[PDB]
Amino acid sequence: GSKQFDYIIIGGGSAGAVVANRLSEDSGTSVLLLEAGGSDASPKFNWMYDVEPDPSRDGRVDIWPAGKVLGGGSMFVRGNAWDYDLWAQKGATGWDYAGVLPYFRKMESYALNELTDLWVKSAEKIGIRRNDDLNGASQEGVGYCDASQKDGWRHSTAQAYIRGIKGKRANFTLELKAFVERIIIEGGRAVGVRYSKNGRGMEVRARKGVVLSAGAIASPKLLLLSGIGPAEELAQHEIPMVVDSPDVGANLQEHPAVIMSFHVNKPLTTGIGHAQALVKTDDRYAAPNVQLIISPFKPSVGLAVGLARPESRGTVRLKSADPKDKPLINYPLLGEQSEVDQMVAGCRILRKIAHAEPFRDVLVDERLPGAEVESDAELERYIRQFAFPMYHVSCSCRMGSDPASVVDPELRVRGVSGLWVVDASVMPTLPAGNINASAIMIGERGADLIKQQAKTPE
Ligand SMILES: Cc1cc2nc3c(=O)[nH]c(=O)nc-3n(C[C@H](O)[C@H](O)[C@H](O)COP(=O)(O)OP(=O)(O)OC[C@H]3O[C@@H](n4cnc5c(N)ncnc54)[C@H](O)[C@@H]3O)c2cc1C
Repeated sequence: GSKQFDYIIIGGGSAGAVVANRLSEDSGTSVLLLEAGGSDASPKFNWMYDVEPDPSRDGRVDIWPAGKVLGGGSMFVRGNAWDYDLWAQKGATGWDYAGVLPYFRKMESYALNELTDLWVKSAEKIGIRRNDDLNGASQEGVGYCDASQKDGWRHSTAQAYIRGIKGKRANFTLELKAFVERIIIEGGRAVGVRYSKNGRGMEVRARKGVVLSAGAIASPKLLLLSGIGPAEELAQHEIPMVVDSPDVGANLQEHPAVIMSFHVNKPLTTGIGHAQALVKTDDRYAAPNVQLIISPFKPSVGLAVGLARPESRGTVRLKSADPKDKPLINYPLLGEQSEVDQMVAGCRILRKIAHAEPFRDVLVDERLPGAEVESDAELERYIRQFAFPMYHVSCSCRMGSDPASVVDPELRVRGVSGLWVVDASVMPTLPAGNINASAIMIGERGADLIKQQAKTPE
């Protein structure tokens, strides 16, 4: 621990790069950023986290990619106010829509066709209202993704936050290929970090504290390895318990989606195309529950049915006490029958749209699901077999006001001083969209919160 910094930030992804940039704005604040990856898929720049067999999909085992690269890789932020107001309703005081909107604006400050038209026209004919200003800060209805909306902003990538400081700020230091193994906690306070680099074990110290920005998979894992988590989990791996925190690694959420495809005469994995439709499958829903997307590039058109807000929940646990082991991840992509019902209902809407004029006037044949797949049970079969995750993993280190939450609304880990979690893991619920922008926004507001806490004693 010969080296001492004011703050140590674990993880240089979307949120962590923002925190590093913003906290080092103060000349007298030294900042160290530790990133397991390098600068500038494959194991070199992808974690390739294995997921346990999924009973909702006959034990199917998926591989979740996650950025292992400074900043990231693989824009516009149409804030859905229902999602952030839901956060505040679940205890994230100050993180309501009115609370995050200034930080989406700060992000904007920092940043300094015929087939799609045909699809949107067909949606309107079937009765899907066109999205416009009267909707407010919802994207309910059908609209074009590549457009500027009154409820949307512009933002930058995390690589823009790092480019402005790397080798330019004396109070900022960066260690790549640094695999953080444990947070060091002494006297109820996070005082440093142990990591390995180049085959050697290192330790470094923090004067003011540690910021855990490792993302929704690695952050809960790091908390567990540091003794912060459910007592049952910690004892099993004989990790001394520092904080009994019941929800570390709980509340894991991901977006499921499935592709429909049609040939015509005249990717979608992450869920952005030329046009989208946030629609309600029933009127019993308070917010649009299904997202329909079209990204039209023998020749075919690609459509997607995504579930805006998952009902299933997963877990992140340890495989062992060995820090280099990957986490144990459980997530039933379709664990609730209603999730399938909504996605089947989504598939039927996409059919109505394609069969309605004028898009029907360019239709040829349904290609991927199959025209013969018509019964609810036949569509459920197709969904269970071809559904996929959109890589929007979040919510594993829930912020809230209840004493069971992992962090309070100021992002402090309950039970420990000088320790924050600032990344997508703190989300109480997965928003319907703009995940990466939401994570950047969390870094923006989290940096302000940490700066505020530094003005006053803990
Ligand atoms: C392949 C892919 C494509 C995506 N596409 C989209 C898209 O089109 N649109 C969208 O809105 N969202 C997309 N997302 C989601 C978005 O990238 C994430 O929601 C967002 O990056 C989360 O930010 P984060 O800071 O929480 O975590 P991350 O961005 O994952 O940052 C965490 C960082 O911590 C590092 N780290 C982890 N463990 C350690 C450790 N032990 N020691 C040191 N460093 C460590 C990781 O290497 C990483 O750099 C995509 C995600 C993936 C994986």
